[PDB]
Amino acid sequence: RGRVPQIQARQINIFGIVQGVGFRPFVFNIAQKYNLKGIVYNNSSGLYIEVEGEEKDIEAFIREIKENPPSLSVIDEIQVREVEVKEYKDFKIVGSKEDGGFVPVSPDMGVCEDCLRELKDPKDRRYRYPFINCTNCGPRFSIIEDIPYDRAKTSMKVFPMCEKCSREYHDPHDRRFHAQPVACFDCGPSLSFVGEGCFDDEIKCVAKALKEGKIVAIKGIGGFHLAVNALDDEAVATLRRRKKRYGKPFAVMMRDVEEVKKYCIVSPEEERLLLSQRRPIVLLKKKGEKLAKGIADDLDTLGVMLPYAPIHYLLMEEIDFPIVMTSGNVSEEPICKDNEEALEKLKDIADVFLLNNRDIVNRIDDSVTSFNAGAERIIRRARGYAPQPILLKKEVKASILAVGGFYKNTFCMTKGHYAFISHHIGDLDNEKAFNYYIEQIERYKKLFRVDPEVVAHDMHKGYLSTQYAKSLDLPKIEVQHHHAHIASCMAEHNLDEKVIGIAYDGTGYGTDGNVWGAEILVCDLKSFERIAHLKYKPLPGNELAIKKIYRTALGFIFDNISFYKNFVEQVDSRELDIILKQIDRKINTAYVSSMGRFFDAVAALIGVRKEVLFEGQAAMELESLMAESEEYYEYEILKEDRYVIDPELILRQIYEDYMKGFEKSYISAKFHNTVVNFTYDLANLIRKETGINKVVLSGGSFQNRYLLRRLIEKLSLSGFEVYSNSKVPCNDGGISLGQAVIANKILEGSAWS
Ligand SMILES: Nc1ncnc2c1ncn2[C@@H]1O[C@H](COP(=O)(O)CP(=O)(O)OP(=O)(O)O)[C@@H](O)[C@H]1O
Ligand SMILES: Nc1ncnc2c1ncn2[C@@H]1O[C@H](COP(=O)(O)CP(=O)(O)O)[C@@H](O)[C@H]1O
Ligand SMILES: [Fe+3]
Ligand SMILES: [Mg+2]
Ligand SMILES: [Zn+2]
Ligand SMILES: [Zn+2]
Repeated sequence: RGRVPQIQARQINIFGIVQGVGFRPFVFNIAQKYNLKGIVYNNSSGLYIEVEGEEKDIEAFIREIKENPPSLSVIDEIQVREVEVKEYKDFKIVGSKEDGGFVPVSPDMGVCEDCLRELKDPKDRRYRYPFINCTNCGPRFSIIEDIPYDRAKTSMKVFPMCEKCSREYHDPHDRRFHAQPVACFDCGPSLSFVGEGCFDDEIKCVAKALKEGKIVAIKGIGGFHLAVNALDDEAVATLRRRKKRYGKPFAVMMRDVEEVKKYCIVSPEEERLLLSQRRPIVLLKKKGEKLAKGIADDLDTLGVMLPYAPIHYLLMEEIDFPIVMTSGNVSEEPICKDNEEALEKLKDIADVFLLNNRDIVNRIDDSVTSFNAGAERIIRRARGYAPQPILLKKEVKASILAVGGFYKNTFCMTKGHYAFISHHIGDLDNEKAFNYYIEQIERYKKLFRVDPEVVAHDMHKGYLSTQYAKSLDLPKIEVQHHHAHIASCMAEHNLDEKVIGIAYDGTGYGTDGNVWGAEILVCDLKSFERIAHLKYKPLPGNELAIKKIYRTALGFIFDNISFYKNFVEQVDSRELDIILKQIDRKINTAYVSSMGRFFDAVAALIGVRKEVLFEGQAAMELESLMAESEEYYEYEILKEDRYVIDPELILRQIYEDYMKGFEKSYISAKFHNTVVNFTYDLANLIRKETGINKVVLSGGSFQNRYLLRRLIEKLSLSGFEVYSNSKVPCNDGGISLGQAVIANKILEGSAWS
């Protein structure tokens, strides 16, 4: 009697990052709330739900999912179907099913506020538990072997739950209800300290070593890192000597935003990036108090991160100083991920070790990011970001592997509407880096069920990535480097039309046998036209000039030597003769149009540096010292087949300023403004010719905050719609995404079968 129940059934599939986020317990709880019966389980394509009940209750259930999905979920699609009623008697979370699809994998996540409260609560049984996590935080990618996500397919598979954790797991009122990684002191991983004898707890042993000025190798989420007191001058010097990493700045971990603000300017948008559970290193302008010498000498920025694992919060209560965190490897080798590996490879580097017995399946570096010109500008996309895919507007024609470049390598694999760009792999410069690259390609193919049908690669035949591409038994598409930079940005912004592409970087292989890197293109995703570039200058020695930048300067001034007397006289007389003869005789000489080399020529000419320890160092120092000015240098654009600007004419005025006694800061500002001004002028010329109003800025020179912001502002004020990289780097870390979407566009055209 009364209202007759009307029972309906719906099948619901949810796609995206929808596993390892506590979606199963969430669904269970809202299904109970709305008196629905049925089942939920992880399948190979995401999340599968069957619910039966009143239509009104099903609708409210769906609305709850849409309105407040789990915190770590990144839902891309929800499918809802009417199905027949089975007369389920209850609602249950059931076993996972492998049905042959594929599903995205969550990045590793920083400790949530609930776990942090429990960690610091002396009455909680997880008080000071170094591996505390829950459905809303902790390692994911780093410990996942396979999908559908479940404890048995993670390195927690060798840590069976104790009776207490199992009770929590099976208790619908517990916040760890069906939490796949649930563990505790009794059943979970443990720390292991190796050094000298210490009778204190492991974290305290680490704190003491750090206070004594020693180097600690710490097993973290993505691999090992080496730490020292960032206020300790000699400790930092010792770390640099032992790692053999002498120039590149060190990132530092600080306890909280309050501490960071003592050393850095922190905007609200930068504060948001720091505090994100993604927990990257964020590049921040220095202000106020100073860290030790040898952290970031001659730069105006510091790379800062906050604690991201429970061990960091524990360590922070024991020390009163920020710490260097640099990856645990000898310079130029992949980050160590295994205990045995670390103890062997870091034996002459670290003084003591903080190990643990939770296997790292997939090693991954810290991410490096920033906020500039109204958006996040990522530099190194790794822990906390990768392996989250870039969303494509349309499903792909077929799966493509894009092999990436040489510097800062990533590869990218497409499937469905995702571009799975890999985490940062590193400079593909040696056998160890290459072996690691190769293994990551195999692991991403397995993890995401990708079987590449076509391989995309750079035109540069010397990249190990290119050699790898050619080694495969697949059709190949070659992609010009600068075209790929522009396409990487187009991909993020769903652009698929001809844009004005400003591709500024150090070196990319051009189609005319020369080095490119200061190019203006008109391109879409399937072609490019080169419209403008810098007048080619000889670069004697090729790889030698990368680090001996006075050689780059000599190349830029080769045909007007007598003008730069003071500079040329500083070069050793015999070496000078040889360099000039080599240029003249075309011995080991490349011809370059390059914003990176232009920057190096300026830095050398005004005596910033004559030699550099790492690629781009001189350009970073030049940017860091710049003054506040609107002044700039005269330039000339000559139009023949293409528009060309001669950088040497600008170098003449720079050297004139230098001889007169102008401050380096002022000269740098004038130089930066000149590049902005001529680039703007070229863009306007091109718009007048073509009607094109979209401008894309990419290539590693746009890591320069000033160039990027000023050009975006100036172009925007003149009506352009301006785009630059945000989710992937404008440096070579982003190249694989551009290669992927270019090759994909070609596949769907008439010029491919
Ligand atoms: N102030 C700053 N500005 C720009 N980049 C910074 C920075 N501080 C740190 N970084 C970057 O953050 C990254 C930290 O990584 P590390 O592990 O310390 C060295 P790496 O580049 O991976 O090579 P290596 O491990 O082979 O020596 C480096 O690329 C470094 O240049
Ligand atoms: N702050 C900066 N200002 C100006 N140029 C920079 C800055 N940082 C890096 N660059 C330039 O960008 C280059 C890196 O460009 P990428 O596109 O990553 C590598 P490639 O030049 O091989 O294509 C560096 O070698 C340097 O020449
Ligand atoms: Fe590049
Ligand atoms: Mg490193
Ligand atoms: Zn948590
Ligand atoms: Zn337990």
